[PDB]
Amino acid sequence: LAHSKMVPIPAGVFTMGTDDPQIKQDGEAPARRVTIDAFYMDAYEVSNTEFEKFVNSTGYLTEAEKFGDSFVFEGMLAAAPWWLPVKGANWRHPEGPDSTILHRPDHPVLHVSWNDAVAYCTWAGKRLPTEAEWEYSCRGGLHNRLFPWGNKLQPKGQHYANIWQGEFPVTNTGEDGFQGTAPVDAFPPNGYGLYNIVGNAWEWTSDWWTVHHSVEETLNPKGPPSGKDRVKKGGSYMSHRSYCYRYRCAARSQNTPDSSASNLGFRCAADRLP
Ligand SMILES: *[C@@H]1O[C@H](CO)[C@@H](O[C@@H]2O[C@H](CO)[C@@H](O)[C@H](O)[C@H]2NC(C)=O)[C@H](O)[C@H]1NC(C)=O
Ligand SMILES: [Ca+2]
Ligand SMILES: [Ca+2]
Repeated sequence: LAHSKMVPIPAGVFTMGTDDPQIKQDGEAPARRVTIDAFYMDAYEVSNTEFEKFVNSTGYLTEAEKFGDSFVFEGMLAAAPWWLPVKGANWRHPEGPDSTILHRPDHPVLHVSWNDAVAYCTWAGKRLPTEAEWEYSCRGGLHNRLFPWGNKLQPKGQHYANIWQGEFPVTNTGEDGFQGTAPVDAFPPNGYGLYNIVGNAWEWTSDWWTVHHSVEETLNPKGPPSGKDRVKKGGSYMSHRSYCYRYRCAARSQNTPDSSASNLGFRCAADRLP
């Protein structure tokens, strides 16, 4: 196991967003050409084991631990009836006080806020990726595709990501092999060697959230200078075509920085190898 390895993301230009937005409210449009300098990205979502090394080293108490609760999806026991703020739900206790991470050391860390994610990444000699870096990397060297691997959800009849199958939220069939999270090294890599960049856990980025984008070409953009929500990307094991069609690289959503949930995690990036 080497679940803190990073891969080199090459310098390049890419089309961020899409002129065929599927969730227009989220500012997926307009497509815009963005130049990204070479940098490093974590191959994997940060896992429970890796986060635990952080907490062991620093003594860090996460915001959900300090608040005393976090959001859990009802199906595994609000912004929807199926989101419940559960007392004692946190990264070590992902469905509440009588759940554990002991049997899932290699799954992505959950119930970490934007601040928690910044603390970890900076501890690791790293940082969060910008939205642009995140999306460029998600796209894995392909131009204007829906998904990291292309435009078919199940290429060659194979599942390529951990999302929802069945009738959301009543029934998750587990067709893809996982109802909740999967190990961070599950499913094929994209063309840059990244795992689970769509699906599994949502992923925090550094950017403040806006839905207002210029078509202007930009270089290593950092997003808007102010805001109230930070940008998350890539969707989760809860995502489905019918309600949360956000397991696309162009997709995007947001939460306040002190937010945490049973489907939200992160990975880090770095300018140089730490
Ligand atoms: C985080 O630190 C804990 C506490 O030391 C580690 O768990 C203990 O590790 C020692 C030394 O290997 C074992 O002998 C004990 O049996 C462990 N205690 C428990 C509670 O099981 C743990 O390994 C550390 N985690 C990481 C990811 O490094
Ligand atoms: Ca699944
Ligand atoms: Ca993910």
